Amino acid sequence: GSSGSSGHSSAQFIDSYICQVCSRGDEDDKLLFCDGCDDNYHIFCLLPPLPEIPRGIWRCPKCILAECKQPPEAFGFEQATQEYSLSGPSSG
Ligand SMILES: [Zn+2]
Ligand SMILES: [Zn+2]
Repeated sequence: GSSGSSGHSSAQFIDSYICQVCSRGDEDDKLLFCDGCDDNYHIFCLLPPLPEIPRGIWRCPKCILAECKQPPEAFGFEQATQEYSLSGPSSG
């Protein structure tokens, strides 16, 4: 029959990292993380490829090649990070 007003039961958990070029996992040991889409990319899958895991922040080509040159439909205000939980205002 019917119930009225539905749609409120969708759960999913993903705690794994799969490359976006070869679709592997055992290579996670050398998997990189993008600071925009949180993806997984190896050092021998990119182009040009990399020598090994980077130090600072590393980004993927799927994001850089997009932000680099985009059409007139992505102009506005930047995002705003969430507050910080330090637990301990002031100091004296
Ligand atoms: Zn790969
Ligand atoms: Zn990315």
